[PDB]
Amino acid sequence: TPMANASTIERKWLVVDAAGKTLGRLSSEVAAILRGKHKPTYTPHVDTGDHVIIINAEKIELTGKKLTDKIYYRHTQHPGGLKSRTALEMRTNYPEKMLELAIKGMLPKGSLGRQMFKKLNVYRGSEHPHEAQKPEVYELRG
Amino acid sequence: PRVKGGTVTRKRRKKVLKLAKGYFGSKHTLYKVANQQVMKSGNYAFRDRRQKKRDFRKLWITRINAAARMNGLSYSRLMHGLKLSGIEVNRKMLADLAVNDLTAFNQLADAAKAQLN
Amino acid sequence: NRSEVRGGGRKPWRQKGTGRARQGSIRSPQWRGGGVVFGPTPRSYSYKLPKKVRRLAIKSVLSSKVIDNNIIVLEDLTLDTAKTKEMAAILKGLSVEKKALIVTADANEAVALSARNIPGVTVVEANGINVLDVVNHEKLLITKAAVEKVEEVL
Amino acid sequence: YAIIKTGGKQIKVEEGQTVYIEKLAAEAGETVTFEDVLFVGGDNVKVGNPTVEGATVTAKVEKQGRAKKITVFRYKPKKNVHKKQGHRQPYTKVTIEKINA
Amino acid sequence: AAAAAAA
Amino acid sequence: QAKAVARTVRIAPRKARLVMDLIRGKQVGEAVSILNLTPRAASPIIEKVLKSAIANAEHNYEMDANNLVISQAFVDEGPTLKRFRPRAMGRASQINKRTSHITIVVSEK
Amino acid sequence: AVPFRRTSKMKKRLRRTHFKLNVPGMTECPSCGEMKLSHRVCKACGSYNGKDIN
RNA sequence: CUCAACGAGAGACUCGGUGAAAUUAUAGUACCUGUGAAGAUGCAGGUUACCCGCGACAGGACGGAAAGACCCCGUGGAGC
RNA sequence: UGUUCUUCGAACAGUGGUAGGAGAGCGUUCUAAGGGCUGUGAAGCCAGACCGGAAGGACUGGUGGAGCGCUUAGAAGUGAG
RNA sequence: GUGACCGAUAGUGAACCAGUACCGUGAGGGAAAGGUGAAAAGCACCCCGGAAGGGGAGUGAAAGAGAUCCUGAAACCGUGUGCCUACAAGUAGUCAGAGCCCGUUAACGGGUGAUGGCGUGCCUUUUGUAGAAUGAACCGGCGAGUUACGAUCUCGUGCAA
Repeated sequence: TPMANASTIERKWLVVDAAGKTLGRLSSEVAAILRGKHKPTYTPHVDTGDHVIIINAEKIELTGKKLTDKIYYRHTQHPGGLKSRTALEMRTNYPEKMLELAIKGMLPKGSLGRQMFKKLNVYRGSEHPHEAQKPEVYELRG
Repeated sequence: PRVKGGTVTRKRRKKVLKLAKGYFGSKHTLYKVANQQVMKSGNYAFRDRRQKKRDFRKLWITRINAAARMNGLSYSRLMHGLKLSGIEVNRKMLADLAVNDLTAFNQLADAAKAQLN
Repeated sequence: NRSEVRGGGRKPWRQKGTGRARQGSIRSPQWRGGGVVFGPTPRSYSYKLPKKVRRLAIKSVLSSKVIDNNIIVLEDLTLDTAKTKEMAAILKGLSVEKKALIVTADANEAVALSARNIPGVTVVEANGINVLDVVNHEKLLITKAAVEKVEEVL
Repeated sequence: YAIIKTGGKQIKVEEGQTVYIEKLAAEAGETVTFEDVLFVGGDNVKVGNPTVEGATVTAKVEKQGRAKKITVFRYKPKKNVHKKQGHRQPYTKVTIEKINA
Repeated sequence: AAAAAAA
Repeated sequence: QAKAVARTVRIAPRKARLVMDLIRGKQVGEAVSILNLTPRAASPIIEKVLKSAIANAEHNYEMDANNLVISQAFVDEGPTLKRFRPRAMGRASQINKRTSHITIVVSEK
Repeated sequence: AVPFRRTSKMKKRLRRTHFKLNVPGMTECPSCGEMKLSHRVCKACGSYNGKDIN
C-alpha cells in the first residue's frame, strides 16, 4: 500500500568540504546521505541514496591527542601480521582511506553497504574529476 | 480384525511435502527434513507477522523524519506539534502518503509550526 | 504370540562388539518374523442381562411394533399344500412387500418348510421369539394361539 | 481524496476505488457512510478538533467475504508442545464514491 | 588407566 | 520421428553419459564418425542404437537420412545385477553390475 | 579418512563439471572419409598423404 | 646421523576396461576476539573472500571404527 | 471457556505451559440396519491456485480396469520420525 | 460346516518342487520367492543388429499387456524448458520486496526471485543442549498400554429393603 521506489530513483551529486570539521562528525552525515535518510522516498532494500564527493581530505582534523594515540590496524591472515600506524601518518600520506574507513564503519554491512560505498568519492584537495556530473555544494547541518 | 493403514500415512507425507514446495535441495524432497522446515516456517511466520507491524512503522517514521527535516523541524518536534495543534490522530503511513501527495504534508507541517511557538 | 512362533531361542549375534542392535531373539516383535505381543485371542463375547430387563425388552419391542401398526394377526394359518407359491400369495394378499416374521404356536411343518426360501421371511416358534428378529423384519404375522401363548409365557 | 478511519485503522481512499476494511455488517448491498472523516482534502483543509461536521463519505458494499486462510502453527523447539490453528479473517469490500466536504 | 589398546 | 532403445545391455549408465552428452544435438553424418574415433567402448553400443534409429527412419518413415539430426539422447538405468566380492577378514563387499537403457531419437532439423 | 557428511546432489554435479571428455581432432580424409582423426592413418581407406599404405 | 644426495623396481600420476567400503540430520560448510553446557563452519561484533576443479599435507570437524576397559553404582553376575 | 441476567441472546471476566488430571472430536479395518454409486468406469495412484478451528474432507483432469462408499450403532492386530 | 479370523513383510517356517536352497564336523539353525490375457489367440512378415534388443505391421477391449507379466508410490537416476545465479560468508526458512514468465477449484492469483530485516535442525536426557552429550544415510512396509478372571470408584439401565 505505501510507495516503494525501484528503478525510478534520481541520484544527485553533492560536494562536501572537510577543511574545518572532524573525521568524525561529518562522516555520520555523509553515511546518512549515502543511505538516503534525507529523502522521503527512502526504501531500505533498493539504495535510494545519492552520490557524494569529499574534497580537502588532507585538511581534516580530530580533537584531543588522537594524532599520536589513535592506531589503525590492518591484520593479515598470517601469524604475527598485525601492522599498525598512527592517525598522523595516515593523515599525512593518504587520508582518503582514512575517510573511507570511517564511512565503511558507519555504513551498514551487506551487499547494499558495498553498493553505497561505491557512491563515495574521496580526493586530496581541492579539485575533483567529476565536473561532468555537475555536482552541487552541500552544506552540513551541524 | 486387522488394520493395515496404508494410504493415510502417505496422504500426510504428501500434504507435508506439498506444503514444503520450493525449498532447497532435500528439504522439498525428503519428508523428515520437510516437516522440520514447515514447523520452523510456522514459527517464523507467526514471529514475522508480529514484526511486520513495527518495521513498517519504523520505515514510516524514517520517511516522516526526512520530510520534516526538509521543512526545518525534527520528527519529535513535528509529532509534538501535531498533538498540540489540536488532537489530530492522523496516522503515520497516511502521513507518509501525504508526501506522495505533496504539498499536503507541508500544510500539516505548517500547522505544527503554528503552535510550537 | 512371541513364544508360539516357530523360531529358535538363540541370539543371532553377541551382545557387544558388533555395531548393530542387541536383538536377543531371532523373532522379536520388531522383526519380520512376527510381530504381535497382544493380538486377537479366542474369547467368548457372551453376557447375560438381568431377567426383568429381558422381559421389559421383549414387551417394549412388541408394544412399539403394535403402536406402529405393523402387527398382523392370522388365525390358525391354514395352508393346504407345502408350496411356497401359496405363502407368497398370502404375503401378497396382506400387502407385505418388505421383510416379515411368521410366529406359529404349534410349529406346523407346512409353515416351517415353506417361507424359508423367501429371503426376507423367517418362520419362528412362539417361545422362540427374540429381540433381533422383531427389530430386524419390522412386521410380524402372529397367530391367535401364539398370542395366547406369549401372554402367559411373557 | 479523504482520510477515513473505520477499522479502527486509518485508510486513504480515492473516488471509485475499491478498498478492503474490517467486517462491519452494513447489510451488504446497502449504502454505508463514514462519519469520522479527517482531512477532507481537495482544497487541503487542515484537521483539528476532530470529527468535524460536514465530513461525510459514503460507500457501496458489494461483498462480505473471507481472506486467504492462514495456518498459524506454533511449536516450542523442545518439550513436545504443538499448536495448530487455522485463521479466516472476515472483511468488508466497499466501493467509495461521492466524497463530500 | 586409559590405555589405547582397541582391537 | 524415429526412436531406438537398447533396453538392458551390459554397460554402466555413467560411462554411457560421457559419450551421450557430446553426441547429443549433432547431425547424424557427423555422429557416427565421432563414435568411431573416441573410442570409449560404450560407443559401439551407442553406434548400434544410432544406426538402428537411422534405419527405422529410412524404412518405416522414409525421412531422407542425410537431413536427420539427433533430438533426444537420454540415458536411463536398468536393473542392477548384484555380485559379492570377498575381502580381507571376511567382509564380503557388494559389487553392482550396472545396466543402462540407451535411447536415441532422430528427427528433422 | 571418513566422510563426515554425505555429498549433496548439487556439490556432486559441480564436481562432475570437468569430468566430461573432449571431441577428438577429427578432420576430412582427402581420399574417402568420413572422417579421419589428425596425424593418424585412416581406418577406412588405409591411406596417408596420399599413398595406400594400409 | 653430522647431513643427507642419487640410481633401479612396485604403488601413487595420465589414458583405456572393470569397479567397492567404512561414514552420512539437512547443508549455499572462512578468520580473529568474545559469548554460551564454562574449548564455535553455523551465535554477536569486526576482518577478509569471483565460480568450478586436479595433485599433495593432516590443524579442526571434541573425525571414524568398539552402548570406556580405568572410577563409581547395581541390595547384577562369574571364577578363586 | 466460566459467572450473572436470561427479553432471539446479551454483558463481564478469562484463554503461555513441562510431568500430570479432565472434556470434546478427526481418521483406519471389519460387522448389523437402508440407500446408493459403479465398466456411460470402483478402489488405488498422480496434479491442482478448494473447504473446515485441528486431526481431516470434497470436486475436477489424467492413469487404472472392478469393487466401493453413506447412515446410526458396535468391536479392534486403532493413526509412526 | 462356521468365523464383526489373515490376505503375500500378513496368515503355518513353508499359498510357489520347504524343512528346500544355504550355513555348521555334528546336534542343529533356516530363508527369499503369488498375480499377462476371458481365451497364447505368446507378436506371421519387413528393416537395423553377430546375438540380445528395438521400430513398423498383426492378434487383442487394452502391447505404456510382451514372459518377476494387474495397478504401479517414494527414496534414486536422467532429458528438456520459464525465472534467477561467476564480490559472495548463508540451520537454508519467514516477512517486506522491484523485475521477468504464465493464467486458477477467479481467488486481496500462480512460478521464479535481485535486495533488506529477523532467525544457531528434530528427538532423548537434563539445573541447564545449537551443543563439541545421545539417536537417525534416505525412502517404503512392519513395530510397544491388549486380553482372561477377581476387586474398587464414577456414569447409565432394571427392581427396590
